[PDB]
Amino acid sequence: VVVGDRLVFLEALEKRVYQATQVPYPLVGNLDVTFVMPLGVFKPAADRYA
Amino acid sequence: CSTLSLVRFLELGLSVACVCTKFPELSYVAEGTIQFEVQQPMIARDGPHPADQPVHNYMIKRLDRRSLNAAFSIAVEALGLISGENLDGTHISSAMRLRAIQQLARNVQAVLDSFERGTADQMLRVLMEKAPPLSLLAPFTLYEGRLA
Amino acid sequence: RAIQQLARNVQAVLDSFERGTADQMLRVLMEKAPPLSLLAPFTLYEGRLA
Repeated sequence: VVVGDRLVFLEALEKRVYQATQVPYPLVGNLDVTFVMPLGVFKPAADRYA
Repeated sequence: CSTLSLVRFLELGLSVACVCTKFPELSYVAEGTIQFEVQQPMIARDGPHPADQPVHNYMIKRLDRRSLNAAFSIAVEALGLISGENLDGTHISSAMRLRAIQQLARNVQAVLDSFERGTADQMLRVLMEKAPPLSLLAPFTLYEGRLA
Repeated sequence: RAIQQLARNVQAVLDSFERGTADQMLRVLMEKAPPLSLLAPFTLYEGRLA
């Protein structure tokens, strides 16, 4: 396959290899994020408004 | 007078689903089976993970049992006309014998053809039992070799 | 049958040393590749991080 100006391979290795074996595929990554949330903060008198 | 359209199971497109073979001895066989052997491939491991062994596994499936049937009754009032016991020597009775024979032939024509539609229906009947819904299948193949 | 089993067994274990390499390649290439999102800007401010 051609992309940009280069001429590069394109492969999937789930069927030829890794198929019907108890080893997982190593491109299924694991992103990591960390959430935070304030619990009981109380806003000042000026910004309490409908 | 109407006609009838014949249908043959080997001219349908569905026939390519199953392998059909005569077995004139099926009426004697007990619970019949077939055997399977599959060998799974194996990839080497590195460092921390332990070395894996090649695995074999045999497995056996079993036969089902079914049938098909029809009914083809004929009236006595013309049954007697067929055999020739009640047939008298006239001209107004042979005209009834011919009618009775034609009726019997037209009836066996329909009953014998019923077994082609019968198989064309039985195939769909069996196929509609094994097939799991796709909604519960596509998200099942994506986690294979992992539901340990 | 015993010799046949040994043959069909060694044929499998010898095959393992091809998928093994095909897996080791991906296993080592994954540890070397930094994510693109964290790289595309890094290639825009090259030679300026002084």
